[PDB]
Amino acid sequence: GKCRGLRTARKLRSHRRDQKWHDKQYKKAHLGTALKANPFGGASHAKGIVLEKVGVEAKQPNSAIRKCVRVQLIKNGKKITAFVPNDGCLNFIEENDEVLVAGFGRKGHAVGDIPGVRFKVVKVANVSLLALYKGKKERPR
Amino acid sequence: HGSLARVGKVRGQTLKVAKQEKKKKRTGRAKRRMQYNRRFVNVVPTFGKKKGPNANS
Amino acid sequence: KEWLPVTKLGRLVKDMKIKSLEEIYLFSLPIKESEIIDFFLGASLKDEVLKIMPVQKQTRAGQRTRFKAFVAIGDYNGHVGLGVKCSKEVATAIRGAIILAKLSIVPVRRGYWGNKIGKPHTVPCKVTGRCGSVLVRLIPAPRGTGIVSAPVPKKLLMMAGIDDCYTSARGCTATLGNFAKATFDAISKTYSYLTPDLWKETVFTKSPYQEFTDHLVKTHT
Amino acid sequence: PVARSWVCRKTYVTPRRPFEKSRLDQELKLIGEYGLRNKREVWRVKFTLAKIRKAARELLTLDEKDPRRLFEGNALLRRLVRIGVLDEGKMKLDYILGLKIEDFLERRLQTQVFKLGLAKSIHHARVLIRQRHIRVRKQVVNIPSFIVRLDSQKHIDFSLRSPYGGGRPGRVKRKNAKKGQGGAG
RNA sequence: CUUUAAAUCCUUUAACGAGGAUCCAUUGGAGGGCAAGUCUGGUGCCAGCAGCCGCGGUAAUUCCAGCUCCAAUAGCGUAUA
Repeated sequence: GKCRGLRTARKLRSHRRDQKWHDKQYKKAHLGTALKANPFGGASHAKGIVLEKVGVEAKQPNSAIRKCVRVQLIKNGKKITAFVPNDGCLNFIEENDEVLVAGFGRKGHAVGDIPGVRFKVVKVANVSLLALYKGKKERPR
Repeated sequence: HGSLARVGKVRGQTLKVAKQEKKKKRTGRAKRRMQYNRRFVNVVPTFGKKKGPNANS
Repeated sequence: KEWLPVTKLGRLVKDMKIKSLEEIYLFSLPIKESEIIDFFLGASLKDEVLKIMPVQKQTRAGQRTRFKAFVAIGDYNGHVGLGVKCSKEVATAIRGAIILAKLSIVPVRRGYWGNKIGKPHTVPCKVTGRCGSVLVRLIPAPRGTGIVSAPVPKKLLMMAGIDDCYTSARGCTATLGNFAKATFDAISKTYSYLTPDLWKETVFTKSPYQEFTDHLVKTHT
Repeated sequence: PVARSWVCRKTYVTPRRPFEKSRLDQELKLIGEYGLRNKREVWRVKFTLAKIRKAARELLTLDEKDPRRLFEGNALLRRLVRIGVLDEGKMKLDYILGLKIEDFLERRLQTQVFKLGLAKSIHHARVLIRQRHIRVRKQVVNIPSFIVRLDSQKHIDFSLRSPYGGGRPGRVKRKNAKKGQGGAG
C-alpha cells in the first residue's frame, strides 16, 4: 500500500472497493447482468427439448465435422446448441426427446475446436449416454 | 464415403473380439507390493533413458 | 585414468599434508581440479541429472541444435554443488556438467530452531537468493517437519542435508536454470552471514603455503 | 428438535500433490512391511502425528513457566508414555518432534501380534485378529487398528473358545471327522 | 435368548453354511503436466480423442477393439457456486 498512518481507514477502504470493482472476474461474478445473460442462471443442469439437429464445422487447424444438437429450453425457451459427447450417438437422439443439458467445463466458455457451442448432453430420454454407449440399457420408444 | 454426414463409422465397421478369463487379485494389499518387486527390485531404470514396467521390449 | 597433479593444490594433497578441505574454505582457495574432491570425499557422493534442455542456434542452412544439461552434486553431511554444461553430444554435456559440479562446491553450516539438542537440522537464519526474477527465501523449521517446496528444491535439499526448511518463491519460476541457480545462491550464502556465536576474535593459523613453499619449489617449478 | 449428535470430523487428508514417486514408494513400503489394507490407515496415522506435532508447536511457541503450557505439556507427555512410544530415558518436551511414522505404526495390534510370535505372517496376523481368536483382558478384539498401551502388553492371549489355544474345534475338523465316520460305515 | 408399549437393529448360543472360495470388485486413463506399452488388428483430415498444447493425409507410443500396465479402491468420474 501507499497510505500508512493510524487514522487512515476511509481512503484505503474506498481504494480497496474501487480497485476490487475494477477487476474483471469479480465484476462478472457479482453483477446481475452476467447472471441474466446466463441461460442456466447458475444451474448445473437444465433439461430441454430438441427441435433440430445441425452439425457445426471445425476450426482452422483441424478439419472434422462434429455433429451437434439444438435444444430449446423449458424454463426460458431460449434456443441453445448442445454437443453430443460420444461417437455414433446421434441415432440415440431424435426430434422432441427429453434431453438433459449441462456445462462442459470452462465456466460457460467455448472449448476447443467447436465454435459457439459451449454445452453438451449427458442424459437423453431419462437415461445417460454412457449406458447407451456401453449397451447397459435400452432407450424406450 | 458418398454420404459425409453419417455417424459411428469407426464402430460401425470394426472387428469384435470376446473377453477372456480373470484371475484373483489381492484387493490392493499385495498387488502394489508385486508392483514394487517387479518395478524396482528386479529391474532398474537406466540413468538417462527410463524403463517402464509395461515396456514390452 | 591415473592422477598426475599439475597444480600446487593437487600436489600438496597427494603429498599427504592436507587433512580436509575445511582450511581450503578458510583460505578461500580456488579449485581447478575436480579429482581433489574425489581424494577427500568417500563413496557418499552421487549424481542426479535435472533436465536436458534442447536449446538451438540457427544458421543459413536450417537450424542447428545442441543439448544443455544440469546436475546436482553433494553428500548428505555437508557440502553441495551445481553444474551447468551445454554441448552438441548429450553424454559429453553430462560429463562436463559432472566435472563443473565437482568444481563449484560450497558447504552449508546448519543451525538449530529454538531449543538445541543433538545435531543441527535447519538453516541458521532467513537467507534469500536471486539471479533474476526469482526471489527465493529460506525459513528455519522445527525438527522433523520435513522440507516443503517445489520438488526440485526438495531433491536439492535432500542432496544437501537440510531436512527441515520452509520456502517461498516469487516470479517466473517455470525456468529451471534461473530458479536452480537462485536457490543455489540462497543456499550458498549461509556462511556469508554474521552470527552471534562467531563474535570471538579469529586466530590466524599458519598457512600450508607458508610452510610448504620450500617443498613445492623443489617439487614443481 | 431431535436428540441427535451431528458431531462428525475427518480422519484422513489427501495430499496436494496428486502423483509423485517418493511419497508413494514410502507409503508402499510402509504397507508392504506393515500389512495394511489401503492408504487410509497410513493417512490416518500421519494425520494423528500431524495433530500431535501441531499441538507440540503450539506448546513450544508459548513462554516458559506458564501453567497452561505445563498442563498440556505433562498431559501430552504422560499420554505418549502410556501408549508406549517414548521410554523412561527421554521424557522431555524436545523429544516429541523426533517421532516418525514407525513409532505410531509399531503400536498396531496386527504388528504387535506378528512381533509376539503367536502367528506366522503379517497378513496371517491381520486375519487372525479378524477371525476373533485373540483377546485382551478377557475381552476379544476383532479390529486390527487397536492401539496397544504399554501396561496392557502382557495381556494378549487366545480366547477361551478359540480352538488354537484350547477350546471346542471349529466347523472344519468336526465336518472332516463326521465325513470320515460316515465313509467308514 | 435379549432389546422393545409389542416388534424389528446389534451381541450371544444351537443346526446348516466356500478350493477356479461364480459366495465372480467397480471408475477414469496410459504424448507432456500426469502415475502408467513406440503391444497387436480396423477407417485412414472421414468418423473421433483432448479441461491446455495438440493428435488424425495408407505402418496412430493419443481414435475403435483383446492382453499387460497405472491411481483410489465400495468407491470413482462430470457439471455448476
